[PDB]
Amino acid sequence: AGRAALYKEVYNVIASDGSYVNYRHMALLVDVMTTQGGLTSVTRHGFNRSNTGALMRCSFEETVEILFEAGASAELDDCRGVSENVILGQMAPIGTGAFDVMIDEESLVKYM
Amino acid sequence: IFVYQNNITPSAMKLVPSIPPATIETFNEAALVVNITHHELVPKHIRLSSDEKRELLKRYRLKESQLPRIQRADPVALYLGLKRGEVVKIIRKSETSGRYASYRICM
Amino acid sequence: QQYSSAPLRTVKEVQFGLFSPEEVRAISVAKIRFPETMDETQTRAKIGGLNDP
Amino acid sequence: QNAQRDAVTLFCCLLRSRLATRRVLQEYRLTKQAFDWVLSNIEAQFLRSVVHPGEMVGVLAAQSIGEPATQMKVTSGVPRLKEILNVAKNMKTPSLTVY
Amino acid sequence: RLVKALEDIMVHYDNTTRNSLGNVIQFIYGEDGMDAAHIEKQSLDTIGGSDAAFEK
Amino acid sequence: ENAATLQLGQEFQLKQINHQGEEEELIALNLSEARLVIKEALVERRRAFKRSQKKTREKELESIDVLLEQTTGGNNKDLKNTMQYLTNFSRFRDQETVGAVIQLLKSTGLHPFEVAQLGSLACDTADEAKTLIPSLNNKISDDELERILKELSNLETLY
Amino acid sequence: MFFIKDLSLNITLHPSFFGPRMKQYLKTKLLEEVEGSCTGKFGYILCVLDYDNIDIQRGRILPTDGSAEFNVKYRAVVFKPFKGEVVDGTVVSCSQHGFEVQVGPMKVFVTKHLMPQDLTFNAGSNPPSYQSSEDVITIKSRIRVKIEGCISQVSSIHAIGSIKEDYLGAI
Amino acid sequence: HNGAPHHAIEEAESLLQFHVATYMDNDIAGQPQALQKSGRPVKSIRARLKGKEGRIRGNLMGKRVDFSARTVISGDPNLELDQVGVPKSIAKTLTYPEVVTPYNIDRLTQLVRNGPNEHPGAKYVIRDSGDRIDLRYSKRAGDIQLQYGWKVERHIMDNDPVLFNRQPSLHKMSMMAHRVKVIPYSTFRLNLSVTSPYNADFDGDEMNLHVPQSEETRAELSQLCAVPLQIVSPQSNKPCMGIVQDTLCGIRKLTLRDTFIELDQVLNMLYWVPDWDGVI
Amino acid sequence: LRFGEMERDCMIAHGAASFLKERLMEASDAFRVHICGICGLMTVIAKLNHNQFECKGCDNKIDIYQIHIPYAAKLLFQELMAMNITPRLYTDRS
Amino acid sequence: EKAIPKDQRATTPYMTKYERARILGTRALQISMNAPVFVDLEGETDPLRIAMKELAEKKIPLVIRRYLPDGSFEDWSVEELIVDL
DNA sequence: GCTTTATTGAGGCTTAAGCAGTGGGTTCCAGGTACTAG
DNA sequence: CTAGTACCTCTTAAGCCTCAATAAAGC
Ligand SMILES: [Mg+2]
Ligand SMILES: [Zn+2]
Repeated sequence: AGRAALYKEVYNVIASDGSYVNYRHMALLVDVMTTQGGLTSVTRHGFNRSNTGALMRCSFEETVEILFEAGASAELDDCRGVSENVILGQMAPIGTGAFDVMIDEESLVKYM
Repeated sequence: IFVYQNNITPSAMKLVPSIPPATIETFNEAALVVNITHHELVPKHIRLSSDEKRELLKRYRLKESQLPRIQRADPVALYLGLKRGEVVKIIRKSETSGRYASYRICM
Repeated sequence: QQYSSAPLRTVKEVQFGLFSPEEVRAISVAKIRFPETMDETQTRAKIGGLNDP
Repeated sequence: QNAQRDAVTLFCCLLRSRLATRRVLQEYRLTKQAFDWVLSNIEAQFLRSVVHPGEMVGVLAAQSIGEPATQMKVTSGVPRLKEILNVAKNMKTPSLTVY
Repeated sequence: RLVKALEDIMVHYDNTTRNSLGNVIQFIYGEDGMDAAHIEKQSLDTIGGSDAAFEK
Repeated sequence: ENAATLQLGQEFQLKQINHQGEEEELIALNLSEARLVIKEALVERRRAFKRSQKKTREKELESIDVLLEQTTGGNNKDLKNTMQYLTNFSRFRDQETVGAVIQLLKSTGLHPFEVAQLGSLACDTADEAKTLIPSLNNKISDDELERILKELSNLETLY
Repeated sequence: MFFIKDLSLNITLHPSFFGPRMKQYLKTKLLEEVEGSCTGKFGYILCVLDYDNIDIQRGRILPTDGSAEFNVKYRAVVFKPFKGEVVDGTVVSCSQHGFEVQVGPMKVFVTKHLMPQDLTFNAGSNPPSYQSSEDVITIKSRIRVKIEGCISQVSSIHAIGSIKEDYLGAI
Repeated sequence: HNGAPHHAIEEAESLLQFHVATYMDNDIAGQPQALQKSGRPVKSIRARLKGKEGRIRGNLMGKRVDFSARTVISGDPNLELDQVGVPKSIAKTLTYPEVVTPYNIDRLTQLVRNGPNEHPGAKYVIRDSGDRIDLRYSKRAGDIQLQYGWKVERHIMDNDPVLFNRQPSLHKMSMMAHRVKVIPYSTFRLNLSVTSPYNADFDGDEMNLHVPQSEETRAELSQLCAVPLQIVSPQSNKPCMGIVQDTLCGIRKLTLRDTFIELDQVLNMLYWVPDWDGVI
Repeated sequence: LRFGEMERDCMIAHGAASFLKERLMEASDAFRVHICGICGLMTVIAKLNHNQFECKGCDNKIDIYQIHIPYAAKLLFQELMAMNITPRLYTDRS
Repeated sequence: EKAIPKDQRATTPYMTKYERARILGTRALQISMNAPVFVDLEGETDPLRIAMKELAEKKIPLVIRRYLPDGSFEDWSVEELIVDL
């Protein structure tokens, strides 16, 4: 019910000036703000307090405090986030980079 | 099921865990005056069995923590008495699609 | 920039554990004991100090 | 299978409403070949309309929610969006509606 | 703030929007799984119309 | 630390992983089996090269040397030295003998390293065998050890 | 010590070499690496078997570079000495500090202090040899010695041994 | 080592702790900040990682680019929707490392012979070893024979995809690929319609152009983010880019039932349409 | 020019991962750093001319892998090391 | 064990736009590096056009690894994929 | 019957956050004081 | 005598400690 009310309020405020936004975006926003047990506010005290990649939260406003917390807790980062790959300068698992391209040695012979 | 009129003293709250095998839930008279499920905003919540949970995890290939979380003190959870590690299916009506089915696991 | 024989492969995970003093000593090739960043005449860097070669 | 059927329930209702026998025969005069071509085109367009895997849904949603705010009794506009996004324990202009 | 919060959410080949941790935000992208661009405003005849109109 | 007290390293575990992920038991081989597998590999390499290009201590050594030179020859000089070391003081010259030896060692069910040493190293007395491998002291009965030792001695080829 | 195990090798190939023969070429590069390899981690690689049955996994394409990285898993036999083992070798050279013994692809050195009292070095013969009350040692001799220490080099392995227990030495 | 009174020892230890804390974190809440010898606070590692100026958001999330240009934009009705005008000077400065191939060996050799000064040319020829040789500094540029596997930094030519963006990238459609069209002027020129997705106003607005430096990047830009593909906006599932103000007024006036056109103007309008079938 | 965060997320939405990798690793500062397979620390002694690889922290001889990352990444890693924080770069998933 | 067999694949057989762009870019990069061409060239030199023609003729021998969030990967050949664009 | 407890909560103070990009014109080599070399 | 050289100098979100009441256990 809280998620539905939040979505309705978002739709009302967006449509107050007449602008139109597709329902899917609002649904995704409310879902991410409500994916946890409660409502995760979009602030440095909300989603930034989750257990996501340390570098991903580092890029937010809290930069060195999160690093100290990770060092104290020895947090492990799987580098599946966008920020981790961007910092590492590697193709992130995004769209083209989500998958990988290989070579078929059996089709090559017949295609030649 | 035990329902109180005004409030519950902390002594009863700490005594409730004294009986593991028997689960006791405390509800307020004011809270239960009007049924929450009858509200339009709240979707339809259906409890899922352990076998259903295992099948869902196998098909979607999810772990316990990957599923959406729901607070223990959530009014819906208290209404259904959901326990820890229990998955509940939520069927909702939306404008973009006729219905949508999600799942929530208590934390 | 320069040919290297080491295998090339992107990083997949990054642990953020603490840096032990023993590991610091083991990896610290040199020692710093001279506050001056340069030697006399400002020609050579202080040996065993800041900006050591 | 149940999830797939549930997802396309609205589109199935749309097809039944539009591809009705009365409409196809009374409102429309499609033939066998024309009807088959229509079915094939509808199927192809629906398959193309499927969400492309790997698309950054989150970033698109963020941009779509942020652009109207930049373009733009009871609090509304940017302050209302900021309050909604934040926890907003205290309400500047709380309201309630009862029918 | 919105970009930072939604940066890690992506739709996978299973048609589920998941973040870096893998938590499923939505089992179906927008409850439909269709592409946002292809969506368009269309009228439903079943919802409208009277009983006599629906019958005829 | 690696020693003879079965304190193998982090990688020399009793179990090994397979290309398909299946777990198998470590398998060892003796000098004769090593020579046999090396010869089979050389024959396979020679056959591969041929198909790709198409479209008594005095004679065997020369054949082995020329075969090594023809394929995988000149890349490294250590291969020839290892081949000479294996061939000069080998024990079994027939595939049947090594097959029987490995089949008999299979029934024992001991550690692959221990059975490999027993089939390769030569012993004549129980005390000598025990002092050779003190770790494998209270594992094999004296009668069984003597029987396997005499069987191995009898199976030795007469060159 | 004569152990057969599965090894995975990553090989980089330029996209220009993409014809049908590339496989063979790849195999050639495999033959130029496994042969002669000597790493402390995996020890010394002796041989690779089942050449025709070698299976190559699908190549990996770099995100930006056109090179293809193939991970090939192959069964190979390798040799690695262990402390306390006894092995037989042939004397290759003589010196005042001792005589080096070539065993397989490796060398073994015997400490002078750990030699029999009867055994004594002698330079009266060309080349210098060792004389014992009941044994004779020369350049061309099969000597069985116990290995007590192992040293790992970049591309070599050395052993330090001694001959004190009975039944050791010339055989 | 010279006797420990235990009184000054505490002061020395506190001073050392303060210095270490300032080095690791110059800004400590409710404590004095160490002052550098000069008239500025001492910069610490924690300060070096704080935000915009920090390495996290100053050098990792957003970092400077080598191959790129920035300059004013001007309207151009005579340019295609996906075609963007580019100054000749910017085109000469910006280069693409095209690898030498037999298919275009002659074209690359001609470009090298032209030289960096001439716009249809190149400024560098990367050899197989990787060393770069400058053409302007070398007087024997025409004597260099290209070989397969080498790379040449050729000036951007026509039909060369390049990303165009404006600094306030509020929405997704603020950065789109355009086909380069070399023009003899110092101002970027883009289609009238693409102003709407960019929110361009031509009142001195400055935009940025980024040139891809690899085949992968070119293919991704052409196939993923292309203006023709960006016409439909997922934000409102409707075309964000459409007709422009003056064009809208002109088309409205043309469509009026009382509007009639002479034969000459009709023929000219028919000819203007490049894809006109040919039948009047 | 500066590749802003807004442009970064816009390109992420576009899905051009290759473009972003090239922009942040080729068109920008580019460095190649060596890391051990056990300690995962950039402090590895690598003489390319002599082709000699050895890390003082861990008693290893040949366990070194090369990774291409922006100079800013290694600068941040060194700064964290100064704060007794060690980003252990590993090429495999545990 | 993570690898899924060729059959029983839940991914969409139809080609995705991101996959098409990646395949075209990889083919163009390979061709630019003097890679073999499986389709006769009729006076064409642009690598992108050659890659598009090969994709149309399904002569591209590349592969696509559909990676599930858990880690399992499914292999798909370019020939079997359907290009709706 | 009285005394001493664990608990509940409620605010002061505190430490944090604070659109993106880019063009330009000015200023710092810091002040005094004592000790010592030519 | 004279001049180097260095040494001193506006609007919210979470944590925590500090306050005022309250039912039970000791005795
Ligand atoms: Mg303007
Ligand atoms: Zn190391």
